Amino acid sequence: SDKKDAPPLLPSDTGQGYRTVKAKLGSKKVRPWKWMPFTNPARKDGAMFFHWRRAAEEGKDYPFARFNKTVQVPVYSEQEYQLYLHDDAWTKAETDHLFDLSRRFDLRFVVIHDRYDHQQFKKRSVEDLKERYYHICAKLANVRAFDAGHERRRKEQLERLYNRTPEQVAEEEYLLQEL
Amino acid sequence: DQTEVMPLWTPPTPPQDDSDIYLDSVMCLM
Amino acid sequence: HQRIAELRKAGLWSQRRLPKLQEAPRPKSHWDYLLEEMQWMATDFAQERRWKVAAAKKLVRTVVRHHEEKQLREERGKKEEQSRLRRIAASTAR
Amino acid sequence: GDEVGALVFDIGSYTVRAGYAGEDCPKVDFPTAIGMVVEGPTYYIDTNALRVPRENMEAISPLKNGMVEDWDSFQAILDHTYKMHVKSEASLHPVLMSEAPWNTRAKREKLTELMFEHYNIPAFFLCKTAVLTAFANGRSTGLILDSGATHTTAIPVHDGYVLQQGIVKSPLAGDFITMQCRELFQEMNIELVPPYMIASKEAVREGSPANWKRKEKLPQVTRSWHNYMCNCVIQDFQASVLQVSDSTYDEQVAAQMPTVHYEFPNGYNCDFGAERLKIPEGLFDPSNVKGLSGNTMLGVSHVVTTSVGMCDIDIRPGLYGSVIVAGGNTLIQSFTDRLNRELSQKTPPSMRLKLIANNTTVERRFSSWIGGSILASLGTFQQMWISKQEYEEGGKQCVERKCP
Amino acid sequence: ETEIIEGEVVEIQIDRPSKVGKLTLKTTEMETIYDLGTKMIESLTKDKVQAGDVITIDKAT
Amino acid sequence: FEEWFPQGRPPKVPVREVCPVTHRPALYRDPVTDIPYATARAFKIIREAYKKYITAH
Amino acid sequence: IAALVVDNGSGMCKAGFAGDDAPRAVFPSIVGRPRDSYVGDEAQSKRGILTLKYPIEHGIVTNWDDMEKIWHHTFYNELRVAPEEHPVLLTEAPLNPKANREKMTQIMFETFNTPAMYVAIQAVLSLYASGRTTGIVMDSGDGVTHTVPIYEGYALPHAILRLDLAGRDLTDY
Amino acid sequence: GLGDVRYRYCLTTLTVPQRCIGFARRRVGRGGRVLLDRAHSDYDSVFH
Amino acid sequence: TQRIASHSHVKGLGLDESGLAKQAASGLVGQENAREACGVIVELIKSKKMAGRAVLLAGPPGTGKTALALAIAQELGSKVPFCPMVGSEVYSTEIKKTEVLMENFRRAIGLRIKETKEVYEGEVTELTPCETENPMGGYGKTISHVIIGLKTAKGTKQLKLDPSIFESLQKERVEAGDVIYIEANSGAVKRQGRCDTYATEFDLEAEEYVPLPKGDVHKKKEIIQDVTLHDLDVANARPQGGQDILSMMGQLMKPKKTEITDKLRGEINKVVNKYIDQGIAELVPGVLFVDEVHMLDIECFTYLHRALESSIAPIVIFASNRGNCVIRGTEDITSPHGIPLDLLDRVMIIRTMLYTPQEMKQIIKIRAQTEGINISEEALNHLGEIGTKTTLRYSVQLLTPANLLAKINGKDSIEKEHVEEISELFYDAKSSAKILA
Amino acid sequence: KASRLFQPVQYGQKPEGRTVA
Ligand SMILES: Nc1ncnc2c1ncn2[C@@H]1O[C@H](COP(=O)(O)OP(=O)(O)OP(=O)(O)O)[C@@H](O)[C@H]1O
Ligand SMILES: Nc1ncnc2c1ncn2[C@@H]1O[C@H](COP(=O)(O)OP(=O)(O)OP(O)(O)=S)[C@@H](O)[C@H]1O
Repeated sequence: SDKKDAPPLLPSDTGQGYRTVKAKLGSKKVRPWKWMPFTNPARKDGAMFFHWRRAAEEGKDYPFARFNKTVQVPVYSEQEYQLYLHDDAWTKAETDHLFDLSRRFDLRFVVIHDRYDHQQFKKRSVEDLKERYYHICAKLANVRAFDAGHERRRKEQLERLYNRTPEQVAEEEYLLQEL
Repeated sequence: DQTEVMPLWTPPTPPQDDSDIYLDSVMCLM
Repeated sequence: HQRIAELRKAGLWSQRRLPKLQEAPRPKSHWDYLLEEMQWMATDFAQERRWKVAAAKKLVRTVVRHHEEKQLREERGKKEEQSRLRRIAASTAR
Repeated sequence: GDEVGALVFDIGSYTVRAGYAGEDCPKVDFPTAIGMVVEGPTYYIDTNALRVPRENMEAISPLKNGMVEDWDSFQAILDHTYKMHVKSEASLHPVLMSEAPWNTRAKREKLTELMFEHYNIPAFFLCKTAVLTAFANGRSTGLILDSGATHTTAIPVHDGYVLQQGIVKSPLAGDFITMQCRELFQEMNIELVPPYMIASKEAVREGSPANWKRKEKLPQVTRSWHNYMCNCVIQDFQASVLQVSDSTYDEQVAAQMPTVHYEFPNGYNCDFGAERLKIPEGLFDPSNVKGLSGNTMLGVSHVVTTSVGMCDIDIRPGLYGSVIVAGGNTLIQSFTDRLNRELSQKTPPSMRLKLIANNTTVERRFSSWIGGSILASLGTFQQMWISKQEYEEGGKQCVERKCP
Repeated sequence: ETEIIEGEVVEIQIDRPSKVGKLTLKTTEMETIYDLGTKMIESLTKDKVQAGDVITIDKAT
Repeated sequence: FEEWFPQGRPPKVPVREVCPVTHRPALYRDPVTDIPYATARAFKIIREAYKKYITAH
Repeated sequence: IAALVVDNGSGMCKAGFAGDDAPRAVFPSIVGRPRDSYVGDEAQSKRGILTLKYPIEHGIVTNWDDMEKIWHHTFYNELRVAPEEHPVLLTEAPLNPKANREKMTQIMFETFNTPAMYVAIQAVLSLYASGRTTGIVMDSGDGVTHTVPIYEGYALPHAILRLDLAGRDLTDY
Repeated sequence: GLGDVRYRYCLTTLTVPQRCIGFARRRVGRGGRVLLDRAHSDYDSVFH
Repeated sequence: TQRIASHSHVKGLGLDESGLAKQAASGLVGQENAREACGVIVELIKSKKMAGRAVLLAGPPGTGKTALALAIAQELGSKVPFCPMVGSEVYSTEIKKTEVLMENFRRAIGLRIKETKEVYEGEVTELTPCETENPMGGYGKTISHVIIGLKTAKGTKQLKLDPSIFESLQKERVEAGDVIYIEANSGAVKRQGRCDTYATEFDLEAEEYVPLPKGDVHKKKEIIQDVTLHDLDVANARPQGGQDILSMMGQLMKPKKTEITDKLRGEINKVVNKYIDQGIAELVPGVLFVDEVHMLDIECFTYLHRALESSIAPIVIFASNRGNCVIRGTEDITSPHGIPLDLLDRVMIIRTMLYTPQEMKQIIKIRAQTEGINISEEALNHLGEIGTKTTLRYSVQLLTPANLLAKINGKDSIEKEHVEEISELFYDAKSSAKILA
Repeated sequence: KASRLFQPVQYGQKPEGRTVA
């Protein structure tokens, strides 16, 4: 945002005094703007909203539709789960719930786990979901044809380092640099 | 020098094709 | 020495490195773009508020300046008229 | 061009903020309370109809800590908002309402039902107040400390989504300080003349009991209404007098620092010394307080530590780089710096910890609404709104399918 | 490079007021009217420039 | 005093004139119809327009 | 040349040139639809054949065709000036919706072809007339009363209070 | 420094108000208007 | 682009930091003893301490005497005045030989004048007098200051001047919007013109509209100009005098060269000494190169006796290839280098030696590289043999005709046949003299 | 005046001598 500094500088035409630009403005006229209804092609349901546009671009298209990209999701209903997307600890219900939720939260694993329903299904950590998603993607790749454990070691190493009591933090960090 | 166009900070540009990237939420990778 | 041993045993599983960095990639999407458009628009909002506060300050203070200069100009005009009549009187008496 | 005819409603615990998308500040800010009279809600709405004394009129709040307590009174609040402050019939304007993350999902469903069915707005959306407060500052990785009159809470947000289970709730809020100053009034015997009777200002020097007269025309007022107005008076007192120590409260320092002066509505005036520094320490350490001092009470620094800890380290470093303080209670003088030192002690400074600067009344209260204004005009966000034709099934299924 | 002005002079009008005057220059395709400063007025009156003669004016000098 | 200190009289920056035909910066001024112009094509167009205007009026 | 200062009251329209000490043209903001269209100066005289509408209620423009006609009258009759040759300064009640300001800009630039425009809050302009850096403005206008706090010339929108009685309903009482 | 990637303010000089404004970076606000932001750098006095 | 002269390869003396000459370096080959002596002389010049010291470069023609002198010039750089002169230059129809010699002496003494100008520049925003009831009594209209607002592109500053500046403010046609310069010290207003912002394309007056001053209001910093003592002598001997009868009459008469008196030169010396004492000036004495010094006559050498003994003299390098020659101006007085023995007494003689075949080959290769000529080794050997037969200059000069012949032949190299053909087309002094006899 | 003859051009349209009647 800012750090409490001078105000922004904005474009202006009527610097000087509209005696300079009297001619440059009088000789031209504006393109007629209109409040026009539009429907974004990115909308699965064809709802319509208003906004200001030039009345020569009316109803053309919504430039932000190109931001509507989505990441893929695997598919299985009756037999692909048993044949290819096999599992022995996760039910079809839990896998489908996790997959729909991952689409909800666009494979943002942390908030995915945050939502992961702990009372419709048994508890588990983020890296379990991450590695299971990797496994399902690998299986899909095979039919359609770095290490989670070290990440757990990560979480525990950071937890130990930070939970370290302040005096030990200072002493060890001294010991850290001395050698 | 910095020999640049002091580039813009525009609104996020619309993608012609994917560019798989995301910052480290921890902002501490090393 | 004692530091060396303490770090060696601790460094086995507890110090001097975060073990490895994961290498999985991630394609860009719609929500990340919306959050970036967010960041840009919030910057715009804050900067616009800053510009408007500074502009209101400068404009109101220039208007106050206009009023003060105007009042000083009227006072100076009255004083100058008094002194001009006094100088005409001086020129005639002289 | 990214804007639509969007209205951003941000109903917190104290005041309702209604304004148009793209607006720098909320258009209107009038209190959550609302008047009542015998027959349904025969009524009185904003700071102009809620203050004139009346024959046995009673004041209630359709809200409580942000969750709706009476949907009919909420509906009439909204009706008056649209009728006068925004003075545009609601049938055309997309709306996005802010709800506290801990507000029930069923209440979100019922809110959507009321909105769409009755008011027949053509679009809708929901996004949490903490989410919007972090929205205002442009930060994906943020930690929010919201503290209004009725509740104080700390909530982290990453990727713009709340860590829904990472919610910390602490009644140590504006009402906590208000009760503390109330017992202060009682202990040193302030007689709280309500401003609405006083008609003379025979003021007196320091400490003396000021003289005054009550207007003969005054009719009887229900106790709830008088309670509300004197509560507003003591809220003004909270704003004016209260100050927070930089470090842990000390008696000798608190006495040494120069006292401050406050005058009451009737002309009674008094000077405060160490008590004003002591009071916010009650928020920062509930133990010293009377009654509301059990170990169950959780202070600000403990609240932030608890909220930060409950989430794993994949985002905790992000929380380190930005601590965002919003809501009313954060405006107590020198509260933010005290919180900053408090966290610098509680949270190991070993890694990168920054605050995020935001001071003025506009920036703290309305940062919840400012984020909503930022979203509503956002170009990509226009696809997200719940349309009426969508609503036909969305109010039930997609009010959750869409708005996390 | 010189950047001169050439044209047949159509008019030089009363400069009596610090003197200010107009000069009308003419090509086969264009004619324009020039507002004369003191130096240019002195130069024009010193050369006795008259209606219906072809001059060239060096803009730099 | 006024003879020696006329002072005041703000300079009044001129108008950046434009050519009606090509909307280019003006560098000529037609003695008849002091409309400014920039090209010879603009000059003949301006003179035709003046002829039509005076015919109409 | 000069800037046109058109102040759109709630029943009283004031117009003039920037730098003038007083609004030269003052005419009631009346518009009448026969039982052509006429504005206050002539409308107030033509009542017998006319039905009188007000385009501004409580300082907020009611409908835009009548206000269009009010501005047309202002310029072409009262001021006789060409809108295409003068910058226009418009004043609108505090708490005017965004759509109303946008429509005002649209009407000016499109229909009246003004070169330069500005919309300023009436209360802040009254403060400018007073000549104080910070202040609270009590403006009991023609159709509504507004209490506007101003700090460093910046109107604080949250604190602005509207009370819906003023000269007109006072005359009714 | 900490190497933040977004706060790329830089020395800049305008043309019409031809002076070194100091640390300023360019941005597009609403409506496609290019705005220069600024810092109140402690170098502010050096730019005389 | 640049044209290749006979000495365009000579870039320096080619000495190592110890003062020893490399076999070949910076365009010079061989002649090591002479290059080392020239390095000593370069250090003498750089010391700026000794006045009127003379060195004679003596040797057969083509032994690098002028090459060494121009190498000295390159070593001293462009900041040190190097005045080259031929002995034939002293025979002017306008001034005596002594005057020519002394003028050339004064051209080798350089002067760096550093003057710091302080000016207040800008466009006049306001000219307002500050009125006061100040005077020592008096019922008049009194002003104690004149407010001038100067606007540059950087900013605006309000200057408060002595009230006496009002006279020059209207003596100059200074109004608001005019571009002006107010000498910080002189306090003289000076209207450059009008600001170019107030300049329509329909305005015919020119040399009136000047661009708005860039930068700050308060700046003109230091102007540094390098002159010779002869420039000051000439300037002060005949004033420009373009204002009055002097103008028309003097310009109408031809400006002949005059015999400047020692009085003028002494006064110039005094003025330059005072300038140096004030720190406005720096003295950079240079070197005078008299080539073909044997062309000077006995009177010139006798004058050089006195000119070389003055404390103000430069360092003089004499070149002479004469073996044992009658001194010009004498009928039968032979002295070694055509120079009187009493002038050789106050000279230090650097002797240049004939080049061995290998040194000639190196010089020819250096010259070929300088002229952008690719030469085969066989052609280089044959050209070195030609130079051994005829002379170094002759072989050096066949390079460009032979390169042109190779270009005409489609080649980009000089081969033996091309140099043989050029040798047959052009003759040297020896072969031509054989033909004449 | 320039606009008494001729006719203003909409921004983006190339200037051509459109003339009022
Ligand atoms: N100067 C002040 N400093 C601190 N608190 C103040 C001040 N003035 C008023 N307050 C009180 O602080 C609270 C203002 O915040 P408010 O209750 O409006 O927050 P909110 O944005 O609705 O959030 P929340 O969901 O926490 O209620 C009210 O209790 C108000 O009485
Ligand atoms: N030692 C050298 N190294 C390189 N080039 C040289 C050397 N000596 C002479 N030359 C060059 O060879 C050519 C002949 O030398 P010159 O200097 O012209 O003869 P000179 O001796 O100076 O003439 P005089 O008789 O002394 S006036 C010139 O192009 C010189 O630059």
